[PDB]
Amino acid sequence: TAPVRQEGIMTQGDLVTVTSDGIDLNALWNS
Amino acid sequence: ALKTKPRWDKYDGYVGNYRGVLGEDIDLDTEANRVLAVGTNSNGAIVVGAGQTGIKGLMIVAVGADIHGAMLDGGINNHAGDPQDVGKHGEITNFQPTVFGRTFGVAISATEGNVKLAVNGVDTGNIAYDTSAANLKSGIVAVDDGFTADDFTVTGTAPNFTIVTTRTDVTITASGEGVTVTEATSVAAAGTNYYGHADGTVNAVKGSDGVYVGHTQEADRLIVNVKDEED
Amino acid sequence: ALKTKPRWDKYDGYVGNYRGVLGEDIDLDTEANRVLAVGTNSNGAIVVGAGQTGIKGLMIVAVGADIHGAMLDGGINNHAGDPQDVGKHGEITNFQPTVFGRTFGVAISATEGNVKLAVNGVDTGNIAYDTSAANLKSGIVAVDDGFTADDFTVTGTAPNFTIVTTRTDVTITASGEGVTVTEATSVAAAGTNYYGHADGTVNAVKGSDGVYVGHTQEADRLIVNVKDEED
Amino acid sequence: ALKTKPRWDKYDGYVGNYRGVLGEDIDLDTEANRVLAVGTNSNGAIVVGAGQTGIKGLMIVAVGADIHGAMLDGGINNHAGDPQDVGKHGEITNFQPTVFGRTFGVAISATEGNVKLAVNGVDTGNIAYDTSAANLKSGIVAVDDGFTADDFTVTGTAPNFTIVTTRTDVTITASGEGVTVTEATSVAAAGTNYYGHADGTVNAVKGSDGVYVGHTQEADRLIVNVKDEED
Repeated sequence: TAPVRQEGIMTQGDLVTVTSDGIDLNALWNS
Repeated sequence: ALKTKPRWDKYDGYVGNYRGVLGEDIDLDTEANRVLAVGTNSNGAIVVGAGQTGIKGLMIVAVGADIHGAMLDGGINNHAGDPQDVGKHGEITNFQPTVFGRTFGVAISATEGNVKLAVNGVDTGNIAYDTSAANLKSGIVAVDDGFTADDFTVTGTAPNFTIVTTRTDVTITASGEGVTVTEATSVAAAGTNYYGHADGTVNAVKGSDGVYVGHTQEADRLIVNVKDEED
Repeated sequence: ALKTKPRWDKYDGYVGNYRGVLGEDIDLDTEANRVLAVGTNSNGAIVVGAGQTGIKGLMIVAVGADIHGAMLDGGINNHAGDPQDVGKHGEITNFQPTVFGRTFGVAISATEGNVKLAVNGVDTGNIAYDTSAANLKSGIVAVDDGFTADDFTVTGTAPNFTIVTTRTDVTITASGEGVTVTEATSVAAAGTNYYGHADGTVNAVKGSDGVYVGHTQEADRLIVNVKDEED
Repeated sequence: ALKTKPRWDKYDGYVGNYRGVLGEDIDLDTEANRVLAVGTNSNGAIVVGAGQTGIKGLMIVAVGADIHGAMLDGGINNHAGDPQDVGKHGEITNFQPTVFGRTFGVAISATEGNVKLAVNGVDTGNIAYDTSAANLKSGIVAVDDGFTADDFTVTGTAPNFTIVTTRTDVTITASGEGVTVTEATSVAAAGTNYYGHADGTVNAVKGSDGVYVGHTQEADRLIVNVKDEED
């Protein structure tokens, strides 16, 4: 993984959801 | 992913960190996911930059992008009359100075005669040594592109010129010999004070209009403590 | 109820909002259910107006009226030595400015040397293009109503004047033709900066003594962020 | 459905209508779903416009758009080295003349005094009443936008001119009285001869380079009979 660190309160727009072209990004966390 | 976005880390809501409604639409391409200085207009409504009251707080419009980096306009926190949270007391992580448009430092080393700048990768033609600020501005806006007498400000009549631009899509760079140009970038600094401005921008410089909004600690963080603007 | 009263909507009680004790009795008819600018005296005690320290916060002395509209004096939050809560940070709802006493703008419209005011419902005697601080003042107080030259202050020039009274019962009116009287009024404004004063009053005008206490969002709501008075 | 694309209705493929490969990428925004006059370059390859051999056929690069009208760049028939079909004998239905850029017919109507034209709504200032074609062109490109000396061609005499632009974003209009401008739209005409040109455009005009390709019958249906270009 990259040395990039988001911090703070998780808000709407920090959400991960299935993309409009159907990629279930929430399946990919364990990759 | 390649990027981090400014966010409230601590924000309480019972401490004079206030709800209001926007007086205007937020410009998502310029103002989403950024630390905006805000006031209130003659209605009860939140505006970016100074309103009637001056600068009263900081705001982050935390919208979401897709995997291609586009942002949806169907959101409920962006338009005039949408509700939004404003802060005076709290902490922002992944902090960045918030600035609109571009600025360039021009140092001319030609001791006589003429030099050429390249505005948007194409030449001004000759700019003389020791030109007035208005003549350098003329020689920039004379270029055969879409950028006008009001897309620019120019100042610093000594060999040290400074160019300021309203729009993001103009680069100014050197072309002829005896001239050097540096883009004046802005990045968060550790252990530094930050200031709101009437524009809505937030940066490390108190000019003539700056309102103290907070200070950093480590560069990625800002401790928010807005000393509210007054008459 | 027939009318709304100022209240803290958000108030935490850690973070700078503080308990103290009153140094003096609150005058319920004049000072209860109102937003007061407070400091602290040369003891540990809250006072209305600037104490030794200057203005240090806002206070609302919340007192119930009975079914007949009368406040009971046997309360536990409004005599000298009673405890009270002072806010530096928060929100007040049903906000309105605080002023003490009455003031009347007087303007004489007829050119003739004869007009009559009435004081609390009885005629004052003949008035002309009077000197304000003497002839109009004496013309007001020369009535056997039991009010006197200390109950009133009179200012302004021959066609226009202001009467000011510390008392709330004394009431100026026009009676004869050739004169007009308006009691002054104060009301909240949307998006407006608000200031405390050495008198304990809270209004939109920063005088020579104004201490910034907050700003209104919508006019009914004050956002409180007291920038403490200092030496 | 809003629009009909040009297509081959009859194409046999054994009669000197031929397979080739492209020698250059087809520009999907400008050249897909259009009737292209094609030649051969000095390799075996199909090129839009006159290559080495001159105009040898008509080509339609059929590409599907999405529900938003955008075409995919990942296709199998668009890039240099992709295979393609070229016609000499057959019929094209839903025929439209194929043009690149824009064209504007200009007439002065004043008695005397300078005239004013706009480019995308931005004015030229003054054009001379007795203008040459060169002074009209310089007056057009002098406008404060990105469009340069090579973006425009001008021909005519002082009472009447044509402006021709190579790019499709540039719009020429009249700003006031004393001059008039018309956009010369091209559309299929019934019973008309069509001509492929060295640029790859097909239209109803034989210039100095027109090589016959077909005739329209009822306007929507070009009958294709390419009289091949020769040395």
